[PDB]
Amino acid sequence: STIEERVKKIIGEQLGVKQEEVTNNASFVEDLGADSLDTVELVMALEEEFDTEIPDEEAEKITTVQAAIDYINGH
Amino acid sequence: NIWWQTKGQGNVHLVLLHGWGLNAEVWRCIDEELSSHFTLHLVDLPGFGRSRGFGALSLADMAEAVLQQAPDKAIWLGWALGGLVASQIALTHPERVQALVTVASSPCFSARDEWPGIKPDVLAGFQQQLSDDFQRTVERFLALQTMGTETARQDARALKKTVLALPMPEVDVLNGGLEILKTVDLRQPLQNVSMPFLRLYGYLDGLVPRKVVPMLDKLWPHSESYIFAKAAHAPFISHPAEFCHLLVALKQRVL
Ligand SMILES: *OP(=O)(O)OCC(C)(C)[C@H](O)C(=O)NCCC(=O)NCCSC(=O)CCCCCC(=O)OC
Repeated sequence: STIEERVKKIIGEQLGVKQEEVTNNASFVEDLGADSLDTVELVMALEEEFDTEIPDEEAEKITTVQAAIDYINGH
Repeated sequence: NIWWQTKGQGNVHLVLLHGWGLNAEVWRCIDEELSSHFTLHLVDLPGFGRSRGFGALSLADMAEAVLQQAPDKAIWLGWALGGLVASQIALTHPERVQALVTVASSPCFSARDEWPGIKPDVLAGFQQQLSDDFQRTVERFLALQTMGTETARQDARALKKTVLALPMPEVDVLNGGLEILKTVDLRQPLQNVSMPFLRLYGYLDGLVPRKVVPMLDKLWPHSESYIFAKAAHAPFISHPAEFCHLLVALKQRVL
């Protein structure tokens, strides 16, 4: 159960997407239809799953699946 | 029955009523501080938290049920939906209330003509998702409450913990609470409240548009208002020290 798969599971659960269908390049807002509420939930869920704290400055950058994978991995 | 907890050393009594979807545990961020200046009375609203004997209620029935084991006299502080319950009691039993305090609350939650509030179709959409995907909805509601603030995420976490603290309320209770918010309109009757009346708001609160504050200042010239500049729907979570400071000052005006 790798980082990628875990991140994708959270995105899929949060936005309602089946996670086999979630693409690494997917944009939360543009592609997935996330609004500002969804993105808050999304970031909170990542912190939970990975037991970390993401400062507002990193959070603001995490706009795609890949960005989430990247941040989470290097920590 | 109704769950009540009394704590604290203070000479003045203070009843705390929580908002929709939550319970008395939401107060734990400030209750130690408040308990040093007041004798606190914390309540789970009928149907919510550990107050299980109940289904959907009218505002009137909710308030009466709560009143049953309330203290003889107290300042009544109601947050959001609790604010309506506090207001209802101040109106019908003014002798039990030394002062009325509402926090992030409106006398009429739904928008009307020239009256800012929650748009009826928004509320109906919500009541719907609730019936549908209940959590994702309760959980989005918690994020909604803290959005736009410097401490958005930890405050949402603190609210989530309250929710987790106890089993969730039945859907008919949740529903009934939305019915209250949808329909109640205390704007005119509250013109007549004679006890000290303090209204607190979050500048960033989407659920109670700040715009109502000047309108209420006018409609209730005898009332007083304070806005927390950087708070949303839960200013006591985001600004505990400022919030407690204001209540302590209120205490002194009640003598
Ligand atoms: O993040 P973003 O892109 O800026 O998105 C902002 C959104 C789109 C979420 C925007 O704020 C929006 O859609 N707002 C409407 C949301 C809204 O106001 N919903 C009201 C639903 S009714 C409800 O939430 C229950 C009533 C409140 C309870 C009263 C109480 O006692 O408080 C606990």
